[PDB]
Amino acid sequence: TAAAAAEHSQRELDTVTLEDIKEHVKQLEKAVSGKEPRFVLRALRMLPSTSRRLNHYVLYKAVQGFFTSNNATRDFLLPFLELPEVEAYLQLLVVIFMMNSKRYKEAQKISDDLMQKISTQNRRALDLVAAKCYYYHARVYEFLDKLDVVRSFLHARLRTATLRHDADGQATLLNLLLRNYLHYSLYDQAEKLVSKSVFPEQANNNEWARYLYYTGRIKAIQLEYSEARRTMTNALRKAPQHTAVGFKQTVHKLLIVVELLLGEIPDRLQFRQPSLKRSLMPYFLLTQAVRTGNLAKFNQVLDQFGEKFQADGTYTLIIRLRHNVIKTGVRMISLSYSRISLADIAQKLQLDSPEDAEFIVAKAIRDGVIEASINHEKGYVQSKEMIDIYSTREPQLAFHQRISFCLDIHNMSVKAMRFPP
Amino acid sequence: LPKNPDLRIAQLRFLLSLPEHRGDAAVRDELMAAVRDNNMAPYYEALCKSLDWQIDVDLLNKMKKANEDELKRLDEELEDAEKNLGESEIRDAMMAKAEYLCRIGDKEGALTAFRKTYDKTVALGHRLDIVFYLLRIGLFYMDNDLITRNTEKAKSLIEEGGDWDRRNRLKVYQGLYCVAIRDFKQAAELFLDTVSTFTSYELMDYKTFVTYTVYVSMIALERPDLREKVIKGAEILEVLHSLPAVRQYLFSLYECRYSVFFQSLAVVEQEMKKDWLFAPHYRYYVREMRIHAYSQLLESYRSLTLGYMAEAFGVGVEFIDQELSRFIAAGRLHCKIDKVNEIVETNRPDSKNWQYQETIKKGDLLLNRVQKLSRVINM
Amino acid sequence: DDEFEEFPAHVWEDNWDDDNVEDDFSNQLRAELEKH
Amino acid sequence: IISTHLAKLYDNLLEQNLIRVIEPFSRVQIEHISSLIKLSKADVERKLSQMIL
Repeated sequence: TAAAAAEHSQRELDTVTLEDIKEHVKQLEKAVSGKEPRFVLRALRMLPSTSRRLNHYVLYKAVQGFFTSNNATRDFLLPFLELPEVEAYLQLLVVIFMMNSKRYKEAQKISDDLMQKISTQNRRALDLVAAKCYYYHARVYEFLDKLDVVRSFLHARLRTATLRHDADGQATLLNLLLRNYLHYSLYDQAEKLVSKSVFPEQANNNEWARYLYYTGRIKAIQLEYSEARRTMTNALRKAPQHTAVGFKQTVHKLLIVVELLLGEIPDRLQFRQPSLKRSLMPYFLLTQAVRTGNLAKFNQVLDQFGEKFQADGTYTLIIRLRHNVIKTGVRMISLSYSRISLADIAQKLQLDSPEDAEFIVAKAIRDGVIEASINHEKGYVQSKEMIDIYSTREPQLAFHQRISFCLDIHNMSVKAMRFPP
Repeated sequence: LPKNPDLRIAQLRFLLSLPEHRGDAAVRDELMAAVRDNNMAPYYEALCKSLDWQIDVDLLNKMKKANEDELKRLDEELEDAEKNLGESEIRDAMMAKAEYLCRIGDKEGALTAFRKTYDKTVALGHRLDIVFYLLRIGLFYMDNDLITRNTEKAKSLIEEGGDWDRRNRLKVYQGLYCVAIRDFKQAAELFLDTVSTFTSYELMDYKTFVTYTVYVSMIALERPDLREKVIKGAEILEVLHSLPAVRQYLFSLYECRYSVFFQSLAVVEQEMKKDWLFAPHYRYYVREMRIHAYSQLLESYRSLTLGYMAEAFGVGVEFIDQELSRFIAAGRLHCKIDKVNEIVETNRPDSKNWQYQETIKKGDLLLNRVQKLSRVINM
Repeated sequence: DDEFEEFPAHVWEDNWDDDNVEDDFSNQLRAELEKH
Repeated sequence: IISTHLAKLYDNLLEQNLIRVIEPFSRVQIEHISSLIKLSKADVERKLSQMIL
């Protein structure tokens, strides 16, 4: 019986998974009983693995055997499957399983039950699993494709989680609401919210990644290209290494666009990467066209790969591109010259007249993308007299930032040092 | 070691698979002569498929029959060895069979036979010989995966016990692969370490090896190391006496004769486009050597006029201006042009300024790592 | 660790300057010497 | 066997003369160095560039 042997091995793995769930529940109970209003993060670190390894028979047997404390809410799980914290964690697992099964109707009903239960039970150590539940509520309503009541619900939950001085829930709710705004392109709303809200300075590195990505997107569409570029570079540095391929691809795409807008040329290592070559190929063509400075190749690339540009969302950025494409030309010219004349700039950029070249370069000076001077008495753009930048306060300022950062890290480490008895 | 396959075969095939050189008929005569001599019916079929050639059935049938008879008799001898002789001769039978498969051009069959022979054999020297045959097949067919796997296998065997001769042959193979994959620094190291004791005549004659060493050394070595190990190299000068153009190239660079240097670099570009191992490196190599020449000229100047640069390099002023602008924009030269009054200022960074910038870069990297670790652990 | 599933998903260190399309350096230098 | 050695001797003598003549200076005209050394401006400049490199 090959099928019976496979089922036997699967059920052995199932018993192992039940043992893992038992260990996680024990960790939760240690968290609630003992001090250190923590260790739920340990319980939840393996949450992706548990969700991946969950099975219909496993969850059915689990719902039959567990929830023995009290209450008959097991009837909200058993028909769909054929304590303070344990119910929340097990129910989070169950709703994740309904997600994996794609049964969004019961998924959303049970999720609303989760939200009513969390509102009823105002607990702090529970608030972490509450934040994960909020994340999965946003995910289920996204799959349902409503994301309308999501705004108000997560927004009130954010109000609760900021009135209670939380960090994890604050970050999660803020990220979810920013994504809700972006989904419908409510960029003004998201900008106002970000301006008037303070992202918790101690939140999960992944929440930092998401928040930095969204803030960079807001800034890019708001025409703060340097701010968006630095923010998304920080986001990319924060994002995980051997995972989150989709998040990395999105960040790379929009950061490539934003850097081209700044007038720079993205690194070729991006496009060469094994995980990003196929996805970024349209942007590789775009970068090639802009660097070559040819409007014809730029336009043909745009026409060929408009579809992916709808899917990602860059068109406003991809025309601000053309703008910063002529800007890229002038920036390269100013990067490899010191006293070039206006006629020479015009000829090199294929502009129409030295008058037009003069306008372009003067505006580039204004925007500070070449950071030079100009002189139309003799019709030549002078560059700033480069100064020996070590007998000045820039090294002091850089070393001051780095010294303060190192001092802060040492203080954080020596504070986090704990002695458990 | 034996020529199996003669990499000259791959050289001819690649050189033939190029525009403006197809059907010169000298390359075709040479390749057909070799193919007929070694009875490469399968490789002939592959070449016909690749280049869309008029297949000569009359001679193709003869080659097929010769190869089939050879294979059958080798297999019969192998079976006889199994039935009567012991492992010591069964190994030789399999080994000869695999050699013949390589000679004809049966790639996959040859690899399978060599894997079987490697599994059977226990002698360390014969294991090395098998690994070297696999490496030569890998070089011939430019299968980077097989080449690297067998390079690691050879290194592991040498660590598990080897000898100087196989060490040098493996060094030449590693250098050839590095030249193939554009690792000119390691290629220079290996080639210069094995220049005085070149034994691998199956890959290329000593003159070709010395030309490769000169090219790779010029593109990879600084001026002091170049003078110590190439310009003052006994065994390189001895061959450069026979090679008058490679010598002119190398010494035009060394003695700061730049017009002659660009002439020699153009001829090198043509030669090394025609070449099969360097073929996907001629644009990059020419670009890097031009950058090296420009940096070398500007290394002893604080303000060099474009007229003087153009006269020194034997080119126009627009040419030098365009090249300098391109390389400065790419960040490969420490110089800023000034076109209203044509002058090339030299903005090389002071020692302390360079040290400060390096400290900033390395500290930024290390601080990012420290931040990531601290945020991973504090929670 | 965490996975951002909420977002759907030449051995060489090649360089940008390698992609440029221009005549062979031999041709460029030949034309330069020819006109000068 | 003698031409190469005399060429080396000449180059070393030129280097020594350039060092000697340039010692009492901080910013010199190549024309003046050539006048002091009794050579041509181009040759002295090429030797100076080689020495600097």
